[PDB]
Amino acid sequence: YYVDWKMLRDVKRRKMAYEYADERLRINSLRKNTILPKDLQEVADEEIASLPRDSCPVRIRNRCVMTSRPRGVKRRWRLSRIVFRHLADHGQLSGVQRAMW
Amino acid sequence: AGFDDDGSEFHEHIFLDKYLQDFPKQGPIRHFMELVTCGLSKNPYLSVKQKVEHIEWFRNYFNEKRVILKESGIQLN
Amino acid sequence: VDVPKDMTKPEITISDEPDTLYKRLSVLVKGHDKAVLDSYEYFAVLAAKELGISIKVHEPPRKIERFTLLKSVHIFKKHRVQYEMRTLYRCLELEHLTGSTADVYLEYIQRNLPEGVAMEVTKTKLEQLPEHIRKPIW
Amino acid sequence: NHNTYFALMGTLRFLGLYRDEHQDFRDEQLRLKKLRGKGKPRKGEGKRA
Amino acid sequence: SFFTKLTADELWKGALAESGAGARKGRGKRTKKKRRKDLNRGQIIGEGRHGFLWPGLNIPLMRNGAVQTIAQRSKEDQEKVEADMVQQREEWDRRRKMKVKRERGWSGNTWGGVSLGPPDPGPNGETYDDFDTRILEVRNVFNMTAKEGRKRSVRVLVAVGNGKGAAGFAIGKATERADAFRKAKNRAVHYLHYIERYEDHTIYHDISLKFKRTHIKMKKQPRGYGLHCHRAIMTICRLIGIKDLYAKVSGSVNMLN
Amino acid sequence: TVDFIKKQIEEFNIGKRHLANMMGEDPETFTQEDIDRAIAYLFPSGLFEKRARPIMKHPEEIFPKQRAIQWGEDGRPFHFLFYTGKQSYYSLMHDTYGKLLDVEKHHNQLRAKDLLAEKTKILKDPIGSRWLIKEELEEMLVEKLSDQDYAQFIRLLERLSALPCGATEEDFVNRFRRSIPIQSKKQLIEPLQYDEQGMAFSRGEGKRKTAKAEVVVYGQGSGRIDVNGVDYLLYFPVTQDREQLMFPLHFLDRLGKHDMTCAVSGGGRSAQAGAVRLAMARALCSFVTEDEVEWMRQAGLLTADPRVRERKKPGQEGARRKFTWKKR
Amino acid sequence: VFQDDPYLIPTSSVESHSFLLAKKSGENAAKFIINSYPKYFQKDIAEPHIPCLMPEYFEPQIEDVSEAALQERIKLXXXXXXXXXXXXXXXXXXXXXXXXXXXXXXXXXXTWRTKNNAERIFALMPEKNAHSYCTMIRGMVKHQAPTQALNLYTVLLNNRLRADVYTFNSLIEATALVVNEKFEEKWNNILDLLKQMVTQNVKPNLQTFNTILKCLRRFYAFGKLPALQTLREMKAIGIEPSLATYHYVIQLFYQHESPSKGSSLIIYDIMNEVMGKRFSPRDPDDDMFFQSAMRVCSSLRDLELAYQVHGLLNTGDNWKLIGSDHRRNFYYSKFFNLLCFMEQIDVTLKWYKDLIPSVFFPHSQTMIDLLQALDVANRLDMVPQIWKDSKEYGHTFRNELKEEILMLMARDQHPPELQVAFADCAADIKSTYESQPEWPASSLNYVAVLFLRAGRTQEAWKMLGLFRKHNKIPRAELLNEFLDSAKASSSPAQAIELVKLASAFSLPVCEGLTRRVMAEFTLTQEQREALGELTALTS
Amino acid sequence: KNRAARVRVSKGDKPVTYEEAHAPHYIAHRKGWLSLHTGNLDGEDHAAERTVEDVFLRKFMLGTFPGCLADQLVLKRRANQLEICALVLRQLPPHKFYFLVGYSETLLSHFYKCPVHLHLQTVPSKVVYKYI
Amino acid sequence: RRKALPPRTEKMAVDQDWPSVYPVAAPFKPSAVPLPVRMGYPVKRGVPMAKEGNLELLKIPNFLHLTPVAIKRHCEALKDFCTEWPAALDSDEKCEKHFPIEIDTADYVSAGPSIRNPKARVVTLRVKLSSLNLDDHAKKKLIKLVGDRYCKSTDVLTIKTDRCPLKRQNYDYAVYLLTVLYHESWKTEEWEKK
RNA sequence: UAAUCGAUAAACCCCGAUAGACCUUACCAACCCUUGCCAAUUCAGCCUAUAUACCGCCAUCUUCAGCAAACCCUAAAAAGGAACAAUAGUAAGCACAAUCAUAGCACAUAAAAACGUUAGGUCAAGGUGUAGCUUAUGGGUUGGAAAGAAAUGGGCUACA
RNA sequence: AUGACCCACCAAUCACA
Ligand SMILES: [Mg+2]
Ligand SMILES: [Mg+2]
Ligand SMILES: [Mg+2]
Ligand SMILES: [Mg+2]
Ligand SMILES: [Mg+2]
Ligand SMILES: [Mg+2]
Ligand SMILES: [Mg+2]
Ligand SMILES: [Mg+2]
Ligand SMILES: [Mg+2]
Ligand SMILES: [Mg+2]
Ligand SMILES: [Mg+2]
Ligand SMILES: [Mg+2]
Ligand SMILES: [Mg+2]
Ligand SMILES: [Mg+2]
Ligand SMILES: [Mg+2]
Ligand SMILES: [Mg+2]
Ligand SMILES: [Mg+2]
Ligand SMILES: [Mg+2]
Ligand SMILES: [Mg+2]
Ligand SMILES: [Mg+2]
Ligand SMILES: [Mg+2]
Ligand SMILES: [Mg+2]
Ligand SMILES: [Mg+2]
Ligand SMILES: [Mg+2]
Ligand SMILES: [Mg+2]
Ligand SMILES: [Mg+2]
Repeated sequence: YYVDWKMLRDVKRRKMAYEYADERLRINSLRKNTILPKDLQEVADEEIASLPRDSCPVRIRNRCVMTSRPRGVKRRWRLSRIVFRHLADHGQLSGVQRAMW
Repeated sequence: AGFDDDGSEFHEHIFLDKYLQDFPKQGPIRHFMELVTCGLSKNPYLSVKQKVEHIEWFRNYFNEKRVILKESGIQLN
Repeated sequence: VDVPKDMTKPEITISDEPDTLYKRLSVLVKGHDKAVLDSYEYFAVLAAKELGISIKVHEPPRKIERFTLLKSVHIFKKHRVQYEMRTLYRCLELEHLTGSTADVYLEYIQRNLPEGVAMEVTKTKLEQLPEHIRKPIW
Repeated sequence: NHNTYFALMGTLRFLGLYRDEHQDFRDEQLRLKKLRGKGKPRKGEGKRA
Repeated sequence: SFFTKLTADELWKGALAESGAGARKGRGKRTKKKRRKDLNRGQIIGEGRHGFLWPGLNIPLMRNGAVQTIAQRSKEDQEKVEADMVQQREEWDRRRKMKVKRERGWSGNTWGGVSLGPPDPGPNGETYDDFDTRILEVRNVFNMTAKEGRKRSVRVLVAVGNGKGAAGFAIGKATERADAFRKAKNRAVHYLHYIERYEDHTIYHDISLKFKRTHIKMKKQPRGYGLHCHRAIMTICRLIGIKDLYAKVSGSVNMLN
Repeated sequence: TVDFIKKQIEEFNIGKRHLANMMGEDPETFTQEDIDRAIAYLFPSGLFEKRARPIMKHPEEIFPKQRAIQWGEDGRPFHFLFYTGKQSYYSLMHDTYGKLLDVEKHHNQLRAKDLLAEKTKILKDPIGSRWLIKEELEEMLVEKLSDQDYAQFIRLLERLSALPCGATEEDFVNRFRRSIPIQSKKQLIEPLQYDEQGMAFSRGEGKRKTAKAEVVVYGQGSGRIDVNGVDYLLYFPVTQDREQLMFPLHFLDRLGKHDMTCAVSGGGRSAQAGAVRLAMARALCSFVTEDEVEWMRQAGLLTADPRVRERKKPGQEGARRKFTWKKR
Repeated sequence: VFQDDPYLIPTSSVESHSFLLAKKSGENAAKFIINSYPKYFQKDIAEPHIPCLMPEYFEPQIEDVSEAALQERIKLXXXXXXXXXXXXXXXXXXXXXXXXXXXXXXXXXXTWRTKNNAERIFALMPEKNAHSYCTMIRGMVKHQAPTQALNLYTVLLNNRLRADVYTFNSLIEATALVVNEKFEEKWNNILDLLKQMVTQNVKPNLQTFNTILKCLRRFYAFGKLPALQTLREMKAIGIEPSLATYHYVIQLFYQHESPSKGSSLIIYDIMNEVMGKRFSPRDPDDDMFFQSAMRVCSSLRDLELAYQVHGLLNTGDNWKLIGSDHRRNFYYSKFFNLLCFMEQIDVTLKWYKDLIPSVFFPHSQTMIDLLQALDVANRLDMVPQIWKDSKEYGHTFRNELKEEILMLMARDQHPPELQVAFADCAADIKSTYESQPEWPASSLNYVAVLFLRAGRTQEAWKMLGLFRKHNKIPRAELLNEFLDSAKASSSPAQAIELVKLASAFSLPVCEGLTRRVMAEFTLTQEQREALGELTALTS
Repeated sequence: KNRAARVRVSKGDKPVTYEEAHAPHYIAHRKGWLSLHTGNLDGEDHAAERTVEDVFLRKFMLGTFPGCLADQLVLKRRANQLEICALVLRQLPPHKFYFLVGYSETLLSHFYKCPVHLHLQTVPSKVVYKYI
Repeated sequence: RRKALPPRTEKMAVDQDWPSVYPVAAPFKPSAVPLPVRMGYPVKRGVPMAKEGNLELLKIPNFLHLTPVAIKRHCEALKDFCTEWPAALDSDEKCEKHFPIEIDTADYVSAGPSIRNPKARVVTLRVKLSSLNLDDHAKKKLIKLVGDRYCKSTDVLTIKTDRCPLKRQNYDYAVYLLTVLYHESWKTEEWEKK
């Protein structure tokens, strides 16, 4: 079990987005190019908008990995701010400490 | 350690000219494909095999549509 | 009293090849707490003096990374908690080394790396000239 | 992978190696709840009956 | 969902809600009670309901001088083991729901008249097992505090005696009832009187005293006429060793006076 | 707790032997100084608090002093002041007062014999003598004290010293002396320097507010100043900064007589002027008389300026400035 | 290998065993879990990719196809036969390799099923001998029927396929091991197959001459002379003799070493040439070499050659030179048995602290040796130490080797310094057996005598009291000894008690006992209590 | 009032470990880090991985040795191997302790695909720094 | 059945060689270390906590395997592997006169399951132009050809090679690049006269 | 508006959010799916109700100096317990203080700040007591969430 | 200048045979 249904959704999304990365890239090559004619690019356009909607990366969310919180995340530990503090304050995060200066 | 990358040497990485042999030589397809090529030339994360598979997907996709290319205002092989 | 007899069996071979020369070899140790880096420095220097490796040691400026989070679960934005991570450095600069000596000294040193520290090894090696450049012209 | 962690530690609980006090708490609470008479309705039964 | 879980201590601390603001101002009633039961109480290392038997844990390491292999119990064997564990739980619930009897002092809910048992040994090793102590009056008493508002102390009034003519009383006060009990015992032993007994049953002669607003009047009886007195006076007399007496208290019946 | 101390000393000695063995040193010449380096190297704890780091020390220094047993096995207390609850302190008071009376008697006999032969030893001020602190006294009696207690005692010692001082009396009051360490604020003059046939150049280094400045001054030159390889009128366009550079020279009337080169980095323009100012000042102290050095210090020329930017604080705006506070 | 904390450190040999065995049972439990549910352990992290931490696959990779499932389920024994049966049910032809593998599986896993499987091996496929005979000559050594194997040696020699080395090994062993009343008829057949191997181009291995020696062991104790010849024979062809060879050599040489001590000198010199060399223990049987190489020095009591066996052990790989823990503790039992009596206390006390707690823990045999080592050299200083050590390791043996330990307390004479050692050592002892343990009167001779050389009468009295409280008595020389210890300090009342309890229990010196209390009461002038004693005994 | 990772003052009877008696602001000042690894240093990678690994180890160990864990775990990571170090109450017979040592080390080695060492230090009762 | 065995510190000889005890990196068992060491913060009357059961000492990386005796021994064992440094090379001048070409290569060690570091690929090639056989024309043409990779004050040419998966591949590509730069600096062409 | 929720004197109002075009997302409307994430489970699942059942994190009095066990005293005690030329108070503990940090002092700043007060804030960080839903208050897909009569807070840019 | 009502202290454990 992932902690939340939402997290589940996200796992799927990352899987699909991993699978179609090659197709998406190859097509958006054509799409993003001035050199090729527009007639290729409109077909290529429908091509990439044909692809399953959950395969596109912008639909991914970086979520807290233990607690599933959608924001207030620190990218480095993939941790919610709350869970991060909870680990660091027991000193289970090496080299992390309160800051005085 | 542990990873030799198929015993490949830097010329099977940098110079991709060999796989552009079959492609229209003076067209805009040379422009596009020389860009794709140049891109793959700078790409560390991919194997030789994979780069070649990209190249071939393009071969196959352009050779898939002859029609749109001819109609486009440039006769393309 | 009780001494095992004939306890040593090292295996070493000499290949005919021209072992690689290292003009300079830099070893950068990052760690969290200073004291461990000092002990490590002592150990490293001692280990090099015994192999006649002729090294210098200097200390690169410390980096402190700070960042902030909210102090409360829900809503008081006015209150925060700030965390640090301090990275401290030592630099072991060795000069005029050989290939084998480098591999030994580095093996020994790296094995004994304490757990809270990291290490970066910059080897500048000496090569004379490539073949096709020597004195042909096309 | 949360499936692997949850599954593996569940099994290791049933093989009596791992001991989960959280799951135990959940259990005992639930037992005492079915005893008091409020349980989880078998599927399909609750609404119409 | 494995990461999502917690320690038992955390979960119980959570569920019991002893630390809330309800408990402090007495914002909830005392007839509502729930308790914490250890969930590791009857469990053994290695035990699971899958039924395995591990060489180091469930079963002895060596059987008949050899190494036992990893093995699993039969279906019905596990049935019996779970039956045992269930009956153990039921036994602990049978033990828990039985409330120990409290010897009633004067009334069922009064602490008055109740025995605390011997006071505690003094620092010198000096020991009184000959002394008994009875509670006379326990009272919840309040004081208005700057921060907490009402503040509830118990104060108990207690008497000790050996039955041989030495008795004394003292009062003690604390936040916890247990604490005040201790305090008043140990303090009582310090103020002892000697009560002269005629022929070791009655007092010597009739007594009438007005102490503050209380009038006690006692009369000296013959041998057979036992202890006809206010209930507090009977308690104290039994502690002194005065076996035959008559006393009428008038005016304020306030216990300390 | 006596058996404890004995054991702890046994094992500290056994241990010190062991340690001296692994560190590969002579067990006899091993000092505390050496023990420390040995642990610091063996158990390297970075922790900022020095009291929390690993320590192997002689148990007498580690454990606190103990009040000895106060009575025999029969129950009789050894010292006649025991029941006061402070024996140590009231004994001190007793013997002190006793010595005071003694002094009074002896000096009165010497008043009747027409002799004042004593002197006032009460001025030790050049030695920088002071009384013990309360903390010290409290350590000397192995007993807690009160402020009024300490006060009483000190006042009594004062009464003592204010009379003719006997030998045993002087010695007595001098246990309660300490000497405050060196008080002189005189600077440390940079030795003047002669380089490559060139005569009389001095160096100085200023630091102000993110700006560092190294200034070399030549006594043998005419007046000019080269900062980072350019003229000081070019590098410091603002009048105010040129005046800052002028301050120390104009103060010593050296204004035409010296020739300076500077390296200044970081900070803004005004901070750099300040930096060079301080450095120049510190460099010109080699060329001048010891008295004018004191003058420059008293003009505030030689002190670094501690004022530095404060850190912004979370939930405020400016390190002081607060977000607007709404009453209702 | 063990955890380093004092609580988990093994105290005895039994604890060492149960601990290490436990750890392995745990390791096993883990591996079971892994291989039961492999999908949990699939996800990989490690970059160099250790293949060793991957879960294992014991299932057949194909089901209905014969040629896969056969070899698959064979590599995995019964599923192999289910597989070969499902291949023989589809009329799929089983080739020369198939049931050569199923045969090697019938030899490695597995008397009627051996005959049946052999019948299917020969009847269905006409297997080349070099495989079928291999398996069946190996397995019918295990199922104990060597005759059909000589028949298969005839069938194999007929087909021009030569018998490989392991054949002549197994059949030299089969013709050797089968002896009915006649050894020469066997040994001759052996030398004939040994010549027939040299003729067939098969070179006899070191393990063939080794097998031959092993065979010559079990029959004649004087069959060491042909074997010795073999020992020279291999040395001619360049193959360095294995530790197994030398072992068997030391076995028959030992059997003939007990009555005759010359063969001993030959083992000792063979060993003397063997020990200037660094070993490569690469052959199968080698453990009993270093077992019996040292074993001889214990019976013959020769320490120099034991120093040599040890110098041999520590040389090539010490660790690899002893197979089992029992056969390991034999080594130290015997070796330290030699070290204790044969050498100066300076050497024994030294190797003591090195071998005993560290390597392998004291048995009863090594227990008694330390006791006899300190009686001869007159060492009373090391008794508390060896006792405290023997307590930790030696709990079970205690009662039996107890009576011997204390016996070395009588033999000595006790100065004023040693009193407290005796007091503590004996007090802990008797406080242990009075709290539970039949207790010898010897122990009281000791507490009472050591307390007379101590100067302490009052405790020896309470101890004599505690034995007469045990419902039996010491002999009368001890009771006369404390009669004397209570007589010298003038304690006649305790003497009255002692001789009352003596006369109650019938003690043999009773004439002399009564005479001793009369003498002590004439010396302290207690005479009326002596007459009252005679009046209390007459009644 | 800050509450984070604090053990509040009770009536004065409460036993408190050296660890529990020090609020987060004392980390790196008085008490040290319960884990050590390279990941949180300036130029380094995969901090997140090691954090999750850590969390799972504390949970796992706490469940594998029920009731016998004295103080929180110590996790040292060195050149691809993790040495776990624990303070353990003496509860179990050394049979159960060695069984669990071996079981664990193997299990976790196969889980995290790296060599895992386990070091048990045994203690009579929870070491007590304060109150009590 | 409760077993308490005294620590190894009892049986420890005073002069026993220490590296025997801690050959490898070790957690610091308090039982196996003779020295009394108190660490931890004290309490108002009290002292620093004892070495037994002390969690704080357990956190410390301990240099106990590395005590200087153990290092002396270790290094003396390693003297056999190391090979000597050539005499005449003692000064940098001769280094350059003999070896013109410096190849810088990075290697990173971080703790965890994977060895793989992205940064390891990069190979840097530094070469003085004064050590090259170039013509005047060829030198100017090379300078213009490479541009920014050439430092005009120190005359050290820099080639940073990244693009390929392996450091050996990148080394080959940097060398190749250098070769080609030199070969194509000497070729004069038509437009060079323009 | 078909169309979330939470904060909402000091102690809300660029606040949960160091972040909403789809996703996020909890909402609305259509549609779909009913052992329906897992090794097993008459069970999964619930951002349903209760922050007045709670743990976790905090706000606030607060840079306020007190809280509190164990005792002792009082012609009785609800409670009070100082006087230094001293008259009944000793007290461990926690706070304050000291130390640590801001790479030398010092100062400053940071950090710290007990017991309690406001049933203060948060069942929507996560977890949970009690009570509720179970072919639905659960799980998915597709598309929609508008807007300015008015009032107002905080900012930005200005009025030179 | 004003500010529904209502708010508080009356129950006892754990562990072993
Ligand atoms: Mg949830
Ligand atoms: Mg996004
Ligand atoms: Mg009733
Ligand atoms: Mg501002
Ligand atoms: Mg809500
Ligand atoms: Mg609301
Ligand atoms: Mg409010
Ligand atoms: Mg939306
Ligand atoms: Mg949607
Ligand atoms: Mg919902
Ligand atoms: Mg609330
Ligand atoms: Mg105070
Ligand atoms: Mg009054
Ligand atoms: Mg009071
Ligand atoms: Mg106090
Ligand atoms: Mg400071
Ligand atoms: Mg300050
Ligand atoms: Mg603050
Ligand atoms: Mg402070
Ligand atoms: Mg509210
Ligand atoms: Mg609300
Ligand atoms: Mg919820
Ligand atoms: Mg507005
Ligand atoms: Mg704001
Ligand atoms: Mg009105
Ligand atoms: Mg009102």
